[PDB]
Amino acid sequence: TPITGKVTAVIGAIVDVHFEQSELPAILNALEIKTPQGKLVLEVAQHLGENTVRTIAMDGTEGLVRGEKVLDTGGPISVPVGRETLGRIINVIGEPIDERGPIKSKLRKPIHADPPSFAEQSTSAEILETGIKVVDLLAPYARGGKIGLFGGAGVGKTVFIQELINNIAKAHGGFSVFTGVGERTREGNDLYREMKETGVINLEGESKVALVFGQMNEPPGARARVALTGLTIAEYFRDEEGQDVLLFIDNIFRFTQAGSEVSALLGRIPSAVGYQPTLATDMGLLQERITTTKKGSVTSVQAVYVPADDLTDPAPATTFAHLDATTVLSRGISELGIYPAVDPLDSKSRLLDAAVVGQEHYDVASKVQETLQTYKSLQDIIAILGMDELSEQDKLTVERARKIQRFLSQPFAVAEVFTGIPGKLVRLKDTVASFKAVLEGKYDNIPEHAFYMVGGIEDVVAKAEKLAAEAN
Amino acid sequence: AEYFRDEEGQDVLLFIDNIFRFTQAGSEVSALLGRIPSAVGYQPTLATDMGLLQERITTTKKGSVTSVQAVYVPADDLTDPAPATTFAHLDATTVLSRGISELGIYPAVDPLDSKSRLLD
Amino acid sequence: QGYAAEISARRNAMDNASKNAGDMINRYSILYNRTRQAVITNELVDIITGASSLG
Amino acid sequence: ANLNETGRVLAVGDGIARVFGLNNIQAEELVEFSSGVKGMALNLEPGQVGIVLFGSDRLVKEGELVKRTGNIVDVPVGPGLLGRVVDALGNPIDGKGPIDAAGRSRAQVKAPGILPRRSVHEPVQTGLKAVDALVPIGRGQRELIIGDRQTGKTAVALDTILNQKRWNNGSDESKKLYCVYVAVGQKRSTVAQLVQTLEQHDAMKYSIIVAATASEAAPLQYLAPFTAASIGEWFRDNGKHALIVYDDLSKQAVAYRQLSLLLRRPPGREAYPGDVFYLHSRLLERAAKLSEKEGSGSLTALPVIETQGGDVSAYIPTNVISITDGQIFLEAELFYKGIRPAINVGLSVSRVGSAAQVKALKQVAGSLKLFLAQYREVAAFAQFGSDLDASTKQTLVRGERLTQLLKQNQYSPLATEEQVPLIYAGVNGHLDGIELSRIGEFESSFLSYLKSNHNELLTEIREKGELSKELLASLKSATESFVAT
Amino acid sequence: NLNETGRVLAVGDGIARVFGLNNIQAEELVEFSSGVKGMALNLEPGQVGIVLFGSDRLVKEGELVKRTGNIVDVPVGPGLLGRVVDALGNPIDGKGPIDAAGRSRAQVKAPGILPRRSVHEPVQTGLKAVDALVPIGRGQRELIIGDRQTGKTAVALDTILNQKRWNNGSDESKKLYCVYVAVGQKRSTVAQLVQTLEQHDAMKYSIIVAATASEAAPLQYLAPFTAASIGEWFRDNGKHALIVYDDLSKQAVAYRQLSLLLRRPPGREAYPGDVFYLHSRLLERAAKLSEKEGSGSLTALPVIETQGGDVSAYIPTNVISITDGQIFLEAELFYKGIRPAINVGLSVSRVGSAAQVKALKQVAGSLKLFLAQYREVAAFAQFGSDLDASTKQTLVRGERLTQLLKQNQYSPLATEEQVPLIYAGVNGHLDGIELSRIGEFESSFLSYLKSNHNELLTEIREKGELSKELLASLKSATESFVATF
Amino acid sequence: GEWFRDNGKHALIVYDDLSKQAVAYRQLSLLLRRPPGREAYPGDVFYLHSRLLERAAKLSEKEGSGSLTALPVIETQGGDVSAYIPTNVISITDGQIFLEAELFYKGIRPAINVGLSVSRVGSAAQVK
Ligand SMILES: Nc1ncnc2c1ncn2[C@@H]1O[C@H](COP(=O)(O)OP(=O)(O)OP(=O)(O)O)[C@@H](O)[C@H]1O
Ligand SMILES: Nc1ncnc2c1ncn2[C@@H]1O[C@H](COP(=O)(O)OP(=O)(O)OP(=O)(O)O)[C@@H](O)[C@H]1O
Ligand SMILES: Nc1ncnc2c1ncn2[C@@H]1O[C@H](COP(=O)(O)OP(=O)(O)O)[C@@H](O)[C@H]1O
Ligand SMILES: [Mg+2]
Ligand SMILES: [Mg+2]
Ligand SMILES: [Mg+2]
Repeated sequence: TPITGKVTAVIGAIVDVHFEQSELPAILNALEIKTPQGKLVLEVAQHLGENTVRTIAMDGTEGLVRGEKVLDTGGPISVPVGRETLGRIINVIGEPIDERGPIKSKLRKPIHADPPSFAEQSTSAEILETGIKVVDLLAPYARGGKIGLFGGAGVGKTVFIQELINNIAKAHGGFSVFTGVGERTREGNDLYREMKETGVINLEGESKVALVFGQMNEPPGARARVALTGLTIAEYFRDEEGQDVLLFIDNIFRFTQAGSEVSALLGRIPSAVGYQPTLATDMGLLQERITTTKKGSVTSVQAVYVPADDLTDPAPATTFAHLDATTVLSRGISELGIYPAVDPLDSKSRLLDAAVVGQEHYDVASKVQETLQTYKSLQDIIAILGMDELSEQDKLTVERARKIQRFLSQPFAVAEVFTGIPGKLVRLKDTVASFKAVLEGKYDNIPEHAFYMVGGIEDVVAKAEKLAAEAN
Repeated sequence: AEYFRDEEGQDVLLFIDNIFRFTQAGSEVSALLGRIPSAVGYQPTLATDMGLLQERITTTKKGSVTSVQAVYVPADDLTDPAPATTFAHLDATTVLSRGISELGIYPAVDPLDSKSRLLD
Repeated sequence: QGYAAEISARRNAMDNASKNAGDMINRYSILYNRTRQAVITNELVDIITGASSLG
Repeated sequence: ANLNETGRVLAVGDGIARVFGLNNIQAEELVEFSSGVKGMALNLEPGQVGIVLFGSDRLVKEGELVKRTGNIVDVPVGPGLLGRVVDALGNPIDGKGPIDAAGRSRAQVKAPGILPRRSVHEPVQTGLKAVDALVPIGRGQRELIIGDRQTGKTAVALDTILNQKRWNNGSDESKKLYCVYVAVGQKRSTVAQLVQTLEQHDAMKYSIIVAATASEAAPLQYLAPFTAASIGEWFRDNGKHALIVYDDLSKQAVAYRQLSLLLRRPPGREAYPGDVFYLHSRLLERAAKLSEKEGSGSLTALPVIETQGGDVSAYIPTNVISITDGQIFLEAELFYKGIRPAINVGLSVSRVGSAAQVKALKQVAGSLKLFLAQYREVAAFAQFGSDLDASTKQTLVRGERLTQLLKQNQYSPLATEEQVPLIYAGVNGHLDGIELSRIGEFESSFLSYLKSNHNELLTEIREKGELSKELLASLKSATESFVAT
Repeated sequence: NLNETGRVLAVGDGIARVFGLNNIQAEELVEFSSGVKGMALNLEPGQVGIVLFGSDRLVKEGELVKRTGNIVDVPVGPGLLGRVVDALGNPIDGKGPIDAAGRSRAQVKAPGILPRRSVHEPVQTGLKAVDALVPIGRGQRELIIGDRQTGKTAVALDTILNQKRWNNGSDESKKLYCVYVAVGQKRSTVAQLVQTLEQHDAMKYSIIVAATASEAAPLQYLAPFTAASIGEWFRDNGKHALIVYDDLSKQAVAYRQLSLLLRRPPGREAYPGDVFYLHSRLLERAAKLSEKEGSGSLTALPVIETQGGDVSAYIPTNVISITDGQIFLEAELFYKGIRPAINVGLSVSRVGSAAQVKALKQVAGSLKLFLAQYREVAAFAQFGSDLDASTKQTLVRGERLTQLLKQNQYSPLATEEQVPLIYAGVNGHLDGIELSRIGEFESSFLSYLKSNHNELLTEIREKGELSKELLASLKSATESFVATF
Repeated sequence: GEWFRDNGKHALIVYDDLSKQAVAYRQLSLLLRRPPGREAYPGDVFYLHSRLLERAAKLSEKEGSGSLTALPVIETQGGDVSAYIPTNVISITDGQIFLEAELFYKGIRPAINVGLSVSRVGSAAQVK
């Protein structure tokens, strides 16, 4: 006999369900409601008491009538897992949304699951070459590690990832899981085109990556669970298959944003800034599941949104602690025309150590920072007085610094439609020698413009020569 | 004023001094009612109230009403809601500087600050 | 003669400095507003949250 | 006394009403009171129901009668709305007789799925050179228009509408682009005069106007964008192209934060509720390019946001930027220096422009955006008076010429064919030699030179829309020869 | 019936309102039918508020509840050494049951006013910048405040590593056991930290308490208190302990969560009124005991996380007021090359020289005062004016002293190696050496003494002071080396 | 003081200080659970001082020519005249005698900032 109930209240994405029977479904369970359009899935949140429960809608609640019959599922929202998900677009609920038939999977695990034991934790210090100068030189990413891409609106968080997928997903060899949380529905479609053209996802053939979407257009309940859906699929290939997986998430912020919309209706006392009291935990349970274990390795590239360009915001500020590498983009750098707008100062990693990237690499990097730092500390003076007031030693460091900054920029193959310049992939080996050569003062004759949007160090001298013929 | 606009159809002038205390008034009223305070402390309903006064002042087919209301800038800040909202309806501004009347110029209207949205 | 050339340059130096520093003031003065308003709205939120406490 | 389709008012105030009854009502369902005022069941509780008031609470008395509509709030949609001015409900406010609607659509529609979509690739000439060169707009794109008070935010959207007349009067359909302006929180006169300008330019024939004045209740301003959206969605599904402009969304959120605060909701940043994002989110998503199976229709949106003191770091602004596919900031400073439109290339952006830009412009304008970005950095760094080298000085001379070339008067839309030539000269440097005060007269004199002489080039770029390796040479020899004289 | 049992009325968000339990105590441990334990914080006639240590998807309305009859306590004793336990004190490293000698409560009264001793015992941190400027003392609590990614943990970590110099010894009164308390950190990090301790054979005298973010809020809240009881143990048995909290900033966030959820009115920024009392009754628990008590002691190194360098914040100010000084760490100094980036200007020690080593006390007397003059001269030479002999002399030395203080992580330096370096600095033997030379100079000079003048190092070590004779030899050993090369 | 005013005389009343008064009133209002406004001051706080200062004036010849002068004292927090309470008072009064600690230290005592100190009545009430 199926357990059945009736609706008692419907406020926004929050519906209160009541059960006549004395058996109530636990928390985190699913529910379904019959509609002309299809079926509406609910998720238990808390037991208000009096055989009444509070649940979170997974889709629009328009049309719901009080006292309507509600059927119980008997288990937390589950989603198909296995190689059968690859080359298929799965919804937050766990159903195909690409119109290509149902995912005939072997097993179906729930989106809710407990984080790996402390004893199961495995640490690694292996470098991961991306080809990005400002990264492989300053804050290199680690294999099966956690990646974070902070930044305000329109700084370059996705475009940054797209490049990472154009350079790692291809020569990877394992599986990939892309999950768009609260993002432009359009970017998902164009992303689908790319996977097909590149051949990563072949309809007739096989694929190397699974697509899970909980776009912003979708209500808060979905924007809250989608992240869990995508993660369940990837933790499968981790333990069950024990194979390297690349977990791409964008954007992870929507996870807490979507939860702060309902926290109010749930009857929780708003913490400072409006965010729900349990920000640290929820965000905790998520990040703790996205990690490498003794069964498999997973490299996660999570993009984080920065509200009003404020890094002190509780949302992003609680994200840094869950990352082995942090690459922050300041809109103050992108506006300069410098891309990617990586901020060398704020950017940190755990691999920035001489016992890993080498002694020389450590020294060259440090010198670059100091130089950039000294330019920043005199910035106040520059706007007021100028360089005329700067000392001989200081004035030389500025120019050199400004040369290093411009050099940080790098043409992106994915962003060629913006820069009009063909992509430039630079190896870690050449990048180090490059800056080191600039520090030694072997290119103080070359104009700064020749460092702007340049790939290889050879291309600098090449571009410098081209500017001689253009001078009239 | 609207009476002489719709009845006698005249170009009546309505003087309000000062549009600022009108917003402050609302803020105290909405405060006592229990309504939750918006940004900067002003009332949420501020946006609608302002319109329930400015919109009523317009030129109809019968007559017209020109409003000449003073403006006070809270803490010399134009980012503030009250001023921000007020300027959204203003069409012209006649500034009166001390340095203008100081030169023996009457009225003390400042040519540089005085601007209009019908200067084309 | 080369003294008359220093005063002339120094008179230009401090002219642009007052213009940049001066114009810099009209920029931070705006940040002083948004930051003033932020403190007034934030302090107000705790007052409302402490009173909206029910069961 | 049927407590199933009708109920009694228990209390009223703050623009909310708690009615007792209506056990068979749907969530967010339209309703009507004894006075005739329309409401909406925004929330359902056991023993009572929350209804928002679309009119003044004066008309709502305690203890009145409340009937339900039985259908969610919807607005008349069809081709008969063209040339007609309506409000948030879809009723005529111009007085030209009732609206001829083909159908009725929900006020709250869900955005098209991920599968029934395609990347934008159809250019949308705005008439503005600086625009369709740096940050072009395509059929299905969502270009934001952010800027401070009186900066020319609508001036860019308005000219776009008037430039569409060049294709709306044609025979072909896929070339025509319908327009749907949305005015919320604005003045009566401001909209009335806005309409008049459309009639003078004879652009009202292909344009629909939706009104949500400030005098009108907040909720009207809240539902105005959503309904107005459904009006244009119609053209999309029929395989046609539409263009909707919100002016402005920033006020809406303010109107919504009102009902948000009145209903007692925990305040967020700047007193805006946490669900403020889902507001503009759900609205913009409904603007994209459908697949060929759907009808190859599209819906381009132009949301407008007003900032304070040139602060793009604000809350509302950033929330929109994280949804739209590029922004066109309008700094006030540049607006006073004459530089109009005051487009700040530094913050301007186009996430899908080159993809939906004419190849004729992609060739002549290469790395023009990045150059300008770096231009302001070296220009504002040499404004101290200090002496620089030849490298920085050379880039400083060419930057100034391009900046002045981007300038353009209002109500003066130029054909793509006319824009291509101007950009070419700027990058090459032919303008560099030219005096700075002669850049303006030069543009008007250069166009006449092509029409009077090399007209063939204009006709080629028009149809083809791309510059071959041969036409590229014929063009160079034609400009160089003019620069000398 | 219900005196020892109760039925759950509601449950969610880790909170459970159980009905009954009219003989349960305040802050008493309880057990549900599911197996999950809980803690009672709110005692009311109607119901009892309980917080869950685990997920709440297991508790349901009408479930049975049982009481423990005892206040939440944790196992204590030497057994824990080298083991990694959780809030409650259970093993999480997987190496057998915790063999404890006794069990002490979470909340313990701070030591008496009578049973105290003035701090006189040093705490070799191995960090020159620290042991020279802001010395640590057995019985005090030295704060480590700073922004994210600066080097807060570093300072603490190196300290534990430095203790290997005495813990491998036979003497007890000299050793110093270490208690790391991870709170809010991810299991990934904790795992790597414990890995590093083992790589230095520092895990044998180290106890770790894990309260990762994923765990329930009440665990993160209780973690520090239980962890303190663990360390207090040594303090009572006449041994020395060193506990490090990392970080109390997260703990308050956690404790804030229980309050809000238990529907307890918030103070400022949602933190509970008694948020101060959260850290006050924690830090006071560490202090130096009387000779009658055992001469035992407990040192504390609380860690705080500021935002944007704002020390004027709510939580940080609360702790700065309690701690016996603070080691401020600035991000900006880190890039400049000052590592660890300890801002002397703001970092102080209230115990002062009392805690510092006597030997090192002589060689650096007004050194901190001198570094103050350096920043005074360094800022004034910004003007770009020439400097006389005085202002340049101190500028030369002050610039090198700052370079001498720079020390690499994971590289603790004994006392016998710090004294010599500081000696050659405060005097002026480095003035005549290039800045990029100070680097290798340190290593070279040390290798020099360990080979030739090793007798002196042995006297400084044992004596711990400088005699009239030891200065003579030490003087000549320095000058002789300067002449070399 | 009004007594003197009504009977046709002259009375000077100095409120030292209104700042403390508002704090007291705020306390009552909060304890009584009335809506809290900016800085925890109820909406009627302005109605308080406005209904106090307006009591002092200059009666006409027919009324008795009596008069009541008011010198209210407000304590700012670091020169912040932009605060709530001060803004209310400054808006109602007819001039300020702004005082700065700095001017005090120099020696200028009483430290009356001529630049800010103003009087709307001015010469109207000053000996020729
Ligand atoms: N390219 C231009 N050249 C000269 N003047 C212009 C140009 N663009 C706009 N303007 C002028 O700026 C004035 C302000 O109107 P406009 O609508 O452009 O400002 P706005 O920022 O859109 O205001 P709102 O956002 O409130 O509608 C117009 O009346 C117009 O005359
Ligand atoms: N003495 C040092 N010299 C050079 N680098 C250091 C030193 N100490 C720490 N670092 C570097 O700083 C980075 C972060 O250091 P640390 O772990 O001390 O910061 P933290 O205060 O713990 O920040 P969080 O609390 O977020 O972990 C590490 O990558 C490390 O390599
Ligand atoms: N490597 C890059 N080079 C140049 N521009 C970039 C780069 N990365 C991002 N951008 C800019 O960002 C815009 C797209 O924004 P996006 O990266 O999607 O921002 P978000 O992080 O908000 O998704 C493009 O118009 C592009 O100019
Ligand atoms: Mg993005
Ligand atoms: Mg506009
Ligand atoms: Mg740390």
